[PDB]
Amino acid sequence: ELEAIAQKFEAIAKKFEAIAFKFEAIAQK
Amino acid sequence: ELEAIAQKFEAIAKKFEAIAFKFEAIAQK
Amino acid sequence: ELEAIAQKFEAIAKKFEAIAFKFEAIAQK
Amino acid sequence: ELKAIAQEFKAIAKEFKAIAFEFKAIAQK
Amino acid sequence: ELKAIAQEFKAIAKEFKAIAFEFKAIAQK
Amino acid sequence: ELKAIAQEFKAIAKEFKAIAFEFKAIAQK
Repeated sequence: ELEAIAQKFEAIAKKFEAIAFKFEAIAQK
Repeated sequence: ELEAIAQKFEAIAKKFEAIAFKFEAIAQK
Repeated sequence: ELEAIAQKFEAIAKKFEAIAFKFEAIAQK
Repeated sequence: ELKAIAQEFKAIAKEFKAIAFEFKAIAQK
Repeated sequence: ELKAIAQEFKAIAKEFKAIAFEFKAIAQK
Repeated sequence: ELKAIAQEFKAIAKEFKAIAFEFKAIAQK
């Protein structure tokens, strides 16, 4: 379960990075 | 503690869903 | 590891609060 | 971009629910 | 919507602090 | 503000990766 919890936290990390790039795109205009 | 940690992660999930719907509302305009 | 996990969750909490204040600034206009 | 950000937050919410599930399984030993 | 999104992130930050608290309690056995 | 929000989400993503790392270390006993 602990390894599955780590895997999903890394997937969550990737998604927040994806969100970041979206905000950069809006900031660009 | 583990059950309390799961409960709060589910509450966090609900809040991110609430945020999502807000962004959809801004996207609608 | 558990204390390090708590520390980082508190650091994450601070960052979401920082994000919040940024959205308030955009909302102000 | 805004709608895409909304979709990511929904997917983030789902990862946290799955995380909560794992912690529950750990609560059952 | 923007201010409401800010409020949710604040509430999210608080859930993570409470999560950190639980992990600390687990660190004390 | 938008770019700054993007930066915070990137830093948030990194905290979650470090959290995942800690859980992995707990998986090794």
